[PDB]
Amino acid sequence: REIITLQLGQCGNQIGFEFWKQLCAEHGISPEGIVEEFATDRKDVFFYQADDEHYIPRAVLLDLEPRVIHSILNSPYAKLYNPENIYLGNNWASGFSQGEKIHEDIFDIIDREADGSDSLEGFVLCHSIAGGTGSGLGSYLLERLNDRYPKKLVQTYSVFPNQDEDVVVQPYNSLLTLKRLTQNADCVVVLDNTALNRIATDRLHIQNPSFSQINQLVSTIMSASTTTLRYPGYMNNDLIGLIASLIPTPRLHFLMTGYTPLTTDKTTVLDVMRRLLQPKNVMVSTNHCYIAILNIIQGEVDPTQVHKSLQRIRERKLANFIPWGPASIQVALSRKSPYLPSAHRVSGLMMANHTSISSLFERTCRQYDKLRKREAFLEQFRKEDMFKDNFDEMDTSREIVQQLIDEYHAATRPDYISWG
Amino acid sequence: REIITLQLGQCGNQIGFEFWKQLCAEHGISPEGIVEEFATDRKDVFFYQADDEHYIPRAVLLDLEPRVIHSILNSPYAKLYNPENIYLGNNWASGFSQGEKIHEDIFDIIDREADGSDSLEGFVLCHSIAGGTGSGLGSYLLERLNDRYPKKLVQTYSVFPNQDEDVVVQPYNSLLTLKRLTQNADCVVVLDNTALNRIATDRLHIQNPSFSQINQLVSTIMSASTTTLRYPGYMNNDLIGLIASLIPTPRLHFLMTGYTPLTTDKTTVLDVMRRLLQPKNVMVSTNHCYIAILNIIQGEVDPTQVHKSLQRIRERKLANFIPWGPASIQVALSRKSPYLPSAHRVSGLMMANHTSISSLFERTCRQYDKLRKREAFLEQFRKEDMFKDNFDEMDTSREIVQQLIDEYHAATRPDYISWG
Amino acid sequence: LHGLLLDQHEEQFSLRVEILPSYIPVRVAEKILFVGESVQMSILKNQEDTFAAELHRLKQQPLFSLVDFEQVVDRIRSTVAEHLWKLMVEESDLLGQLKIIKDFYLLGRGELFQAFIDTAQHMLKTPPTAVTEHDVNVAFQQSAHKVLLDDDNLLPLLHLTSGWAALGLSYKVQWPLHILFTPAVLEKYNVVFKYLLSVRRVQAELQHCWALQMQRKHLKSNQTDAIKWRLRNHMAFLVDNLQYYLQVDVLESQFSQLLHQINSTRDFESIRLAHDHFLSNLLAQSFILLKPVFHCLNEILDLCHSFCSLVSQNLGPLDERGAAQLSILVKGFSRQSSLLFKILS
Amino acid sequence: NLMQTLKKDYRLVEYLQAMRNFFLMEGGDTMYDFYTSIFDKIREKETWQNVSFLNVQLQEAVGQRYPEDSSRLSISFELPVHILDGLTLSYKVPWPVDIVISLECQKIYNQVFLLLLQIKWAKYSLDVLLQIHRMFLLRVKLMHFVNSLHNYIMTRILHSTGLEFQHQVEEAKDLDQLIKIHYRYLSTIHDRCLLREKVSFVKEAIMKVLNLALMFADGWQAGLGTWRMESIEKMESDFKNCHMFLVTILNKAVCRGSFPHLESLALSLMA
Ligand SMILES: Nc1nc2c(ncn2[C@@H]2O[C@H](COP(=O)(O)OP(=O)(O)O)[C@@H](O)[C@H]2O)c(=O)[nH]1
Ligand SMILES: Nc1nc2c(ncn2[C@@H]2O[C@H](COP(=O)(O)OP(=O)(O)O)[C@@H](O)[C@H]2O)c(=O)[nH]1
Repeated sequence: REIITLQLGQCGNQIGFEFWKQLCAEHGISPEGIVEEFATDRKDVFFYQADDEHYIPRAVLLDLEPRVIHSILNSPYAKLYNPENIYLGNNWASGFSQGEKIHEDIFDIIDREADGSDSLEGFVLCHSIAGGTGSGLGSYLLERLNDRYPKKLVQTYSVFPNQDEDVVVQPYNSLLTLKRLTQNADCVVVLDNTALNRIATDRLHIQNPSFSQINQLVSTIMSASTTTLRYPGYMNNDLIGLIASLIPTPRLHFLMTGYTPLTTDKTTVLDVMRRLLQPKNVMVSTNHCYIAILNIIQGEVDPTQVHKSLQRIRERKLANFIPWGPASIQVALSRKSPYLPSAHRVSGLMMANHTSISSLFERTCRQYDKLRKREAFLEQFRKEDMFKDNFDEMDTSREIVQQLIDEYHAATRPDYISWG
Repeated sequence: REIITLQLGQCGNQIGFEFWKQLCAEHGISPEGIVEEFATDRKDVFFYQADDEHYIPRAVLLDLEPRVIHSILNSPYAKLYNPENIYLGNNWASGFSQGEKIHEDIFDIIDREADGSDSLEGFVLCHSIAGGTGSGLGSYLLERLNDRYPKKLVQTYSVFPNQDEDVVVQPYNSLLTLKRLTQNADCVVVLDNTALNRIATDRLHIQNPSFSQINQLVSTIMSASTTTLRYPGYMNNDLIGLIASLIPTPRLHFLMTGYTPLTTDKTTVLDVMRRLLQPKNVMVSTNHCYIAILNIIQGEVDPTQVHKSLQRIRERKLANFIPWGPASIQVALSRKSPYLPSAHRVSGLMMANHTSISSLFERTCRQYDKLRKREAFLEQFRKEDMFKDNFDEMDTSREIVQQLIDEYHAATRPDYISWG
Repeated sequence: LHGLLLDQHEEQFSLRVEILPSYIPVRVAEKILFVGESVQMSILKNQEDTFAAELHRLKQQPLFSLVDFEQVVDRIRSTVAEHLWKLMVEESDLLGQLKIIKDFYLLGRGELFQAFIDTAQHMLKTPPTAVTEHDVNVAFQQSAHKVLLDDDNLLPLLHLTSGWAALGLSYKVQWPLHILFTPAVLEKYNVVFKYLLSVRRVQAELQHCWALQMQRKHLKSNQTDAIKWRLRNHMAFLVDNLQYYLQVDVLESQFSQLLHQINSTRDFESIRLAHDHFLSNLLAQSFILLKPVFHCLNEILDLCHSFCSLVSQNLGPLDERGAAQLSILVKGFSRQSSLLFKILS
Repeated sequence: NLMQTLKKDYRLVEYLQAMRNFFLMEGGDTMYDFYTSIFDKIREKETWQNVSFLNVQLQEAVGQRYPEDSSRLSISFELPVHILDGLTLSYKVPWPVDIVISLECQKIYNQVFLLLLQIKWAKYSLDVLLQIHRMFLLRVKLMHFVNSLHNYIMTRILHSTGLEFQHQVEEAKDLDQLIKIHYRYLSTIHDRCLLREKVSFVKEAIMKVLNLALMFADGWQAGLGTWRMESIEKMESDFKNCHMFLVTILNKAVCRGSFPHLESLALSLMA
């Protein structure tokens, strides 16, 4: 059914601004939200249908200590997103406390939209981990949503931050976010600043303006992850139908990304699949193995070869997995949109549950464990100490994330049939 | 059945001047009132028809301390309105007292027209609330008319004034007008200066000359509210038949307005009905709900789709109402006139009884309650004190309007069965 | 040439094999009928006499040669058949209406046949067609209204002959403008619609039955092993998720081939072979052609339905003698899944 | 050549539209003037059947350049409510056009005219006006219902069908077809309005629930409080139960009968 995106924090607000803009041009929408003369899609799930064809995204924009929310307002697309729902520290504790006083007005803004929709399916957060204001406020709002909508689900386009390690409290902030994210988020899609920065260095010479260019990379993945839902067809029509295959255990819900034409600016299906399993096409930075893999292709794809193609990759075995699950790589197919360029006539993406992402979680847990002993940055800011005098949520978070680190490696073992 | 518009006060005289001019061009009439050269429309209702070339309309013009009644006289349309019936402070009390000395000659001018016409359905007041001279004189004339014509009914095109809050006594003047209007007016159609000013800012860049441009907006609504009566049709050719559904209870006789192509300068009825139910198209500024809704459409409208169209607005539920009444949205249809432009070939208006208008009444009651305690502007002008030494009509008005504020919220409740 | 019926008395209408002369082969006789039926529904009139001169020429010759007779019948076959294709592909929009048969009939649409089952679930009881019959069509048309998909749509009608057991669909064609779609052919499309509906309905229950991530395990440890359904949800899902990915290639492969072949050839009679092969392959390849395999798959489907039932009522995690039901189900799925190794054989 | 001379010379299109607009099928503003006069209770004879008075009222409301061939004279027929039938109106049409407007068919048009004047009477009966305010609540539960009927009969059935007919007769080119199409259009107007087939099953239900609105305003006159009516609970129960009977009756149509004409108005919004 219709999905409401809670884009929050300066970094999160930057990737929601672009994601909606990306679906503006891709769909038949202008910068004023009006349909255009030039422009068969299920526009409804991602866009509210107004009366005079003003298809307004159901975006919830939360601004805290706003600077980049003012720049979003001075844009040609300011009219495109007008649910008229925008409401006024670098510490996780500093963000969580600020969110608690304004929780009811931000929560009424959630209600208004929920009333507008016929059936609400999911809350998709453009979350920033260790995002200063973005983290802490995002964890708190993550906890409120599940209690109010126990039946409903929450996804997170977490931009997990890896910049080669400025935030001196970055590990502490991230540590707290995951504990909330592991028990209070049904799904999470992981992205990495360094992994994309390495891709940016690979495809282009761009190094210093890494954040502006990488926004486009995060966007192409984000638009792409939903293309099966937005367009018509009997292909995984709903979100939940798709979510089940990618996440096979309540605890392991983190998803890796990849894009066969990183240089998207003919190709047979057999080729676009093999290219993806290679690790340059991946955008994330003891035996290790995938838990279940899925792929979606949008272009001029022949249908008869896919079975021949499904069998060819299996014989190559470019993707090595031995999970407690009996899961298989799955082939899915969609239509590339008209109007926008058809370059790389065939172009694909993959979303997969991989135990390698455990390593990225352990690296921040490693920085934190080292930092915890030193107590170099306890902040001891009165907000930090008064909010957390015991400082035991960090230890509660440390055991919960360690259980997660343990569970992952248990998945690699032959007996995840038994307790993680 | 002919109607006579008792247009009074400078503001009221400005919107009657334009409303008659609007029906001059719309109907087959020229500026002298002589027939248009090009000329199905029945002009008898709004225009005295004689073998005399001038078809003078039944317009009553009252001037107090005149300035703009003089500008109305120096116009090309001075000949068009010649019943030869125009007769010579900013306080509600100041206006009421001036009206009382001249009541009999102004009342004989009412009689002349009543004797002249075959039958008079009602008297239409282009009333101005807190209109300086317009209010007070208008309340007094409202009280005399019902006693003399107990069988006859009075409507009020009240331009309720909201300019973001110059008149320092504006709340006091308005407070008194409503008490008279609640017990001595059969119907009232509410309009708002700010709501229209906001529309003017929306459709156009006009901000500083708000009064001159907004006159056209009030006019389009006014001509439109009567078009079912003006132009012959299978149904709703009598005003009392048209407003019967909207007023479900005598006390709640205030009507909200809206127009689908505010920018009227093809469209199916499924869409036009739907756009009318969005709040930008509305021109007025605890659960809340409409009491009964009605709509009239004038253009190239197909008649088979209306039932499917009726049923689609039923599915969209764009209009949320739960009144003690069992009232339903009602579809009505009329002919757009020839000669004048047919732009927005299909174009509509809606008149509805909504409990939200209670809020606008409470805001002036709020300004007044705050002002009453301070007694900052008791005027204490000898006219004000000598006319009202007790100052208890304001308190009588305060309880009567509070009963109205209470009754409205009572309509929202499940037991308007109990007294509201 | 003229289409006249009963050019003579006995000894639309069709072949009378007993009175065909032996030397005129049964295949040359069939060609005559097609030329004949099409005339009633051309450029044949423009060159009618030229073809009557040749048929006149064959009359003058002294002896009968089949080699000569066919060549005329065949020439006349060439133009009369080319005419039906000449129009149906361009003026009857033959290719464009096919998108309409697949979109609303082979479950090729996502919104119309998914949201319809959500807003019509109540028809699960046996109906006499007294009230539910009107309500399901009412539901279908309402379903489409949620997001546009609102143009014409008068023709599609659902019918009830176990609330979801019978929902056979019927489209109304323009008969002078469509002889390709027949009473017999749309019946076979109907059999597939009912079977392809069964898989779609079961896969909805399982994805919904995935309310463990959504509620029971979300924020609550509850009991693990002591109070779990063994998460057989994952194994039932594969035998039901895999059929959906299979059904995506048997249907989508064929529709690429039927809509590319139709484009190349130029006689309507031939195109009819393409379509009668496009539906003929969809049946056996999808396994709907009745077989032991489809029967095993339907049993798998009924067991799946019952497993949805157990978890549905339990609510807060508990075993109300749930194990006894789970035990029949866990045993049953294993026995039946082994029958799916018949495919491996 | 006939059809085309029977339009320019012995006008058929003007006469056919004359039979509809400002006549039995459509009131216009002309019939609003005529109907309000006969309804008035002041100076009113028990059935107000004075033919010279009724004819005089019609000429005042001719409201056109051509004001001839309309009588309103046929003798009134000699009733749970006043339920006064009669007032029959007959239009005198000449010979070169009589061929398609039959003295037999005039009866079918006359039948629909009566129903249009009772519904207008019932709605006009609840519109003249304006425990003591509990009655004002019942004013809305009744007006909505009768007004919803008048919407369906006047606009859904007789206006929309009257547009397919005005357009279709332009295309036809015959003396017998122009008759067959006109007979089809009257056999449909008289049937979609509930005046044929089952009568005790469907028609009597609307008739009595009309009869209650008529008694309700007939037992009320404007301007006092002491009506001393204890029957407001009996009338509240009557309308509610008789209403439940009406919408179950329209709901009986789902199994058999004219579903399109009914399942359109069966959605009366109930409550
Ligand atoms: N992918 C991406 N990440 C960003 C961008 N800008 C900031 N970030 C991330 O946001 C995090 C810090 O959030 P910050 O911008 O300090 O939030 P603030 O407290 O509102 O300024 C860092 O971990 C960055 O990696 C961007 O343009 N793209
Ligand atoms: N809609 C509208 N309102 C006006 C216009 N001019 C004045 N008013 C209103 O008239 C009210 C004051 O009446 P006023 O002009 O003082 O009457 P006076 O005492 O005769 O001058 C204010 O509430 C204004 O909102 C106009 O052109 N259009």
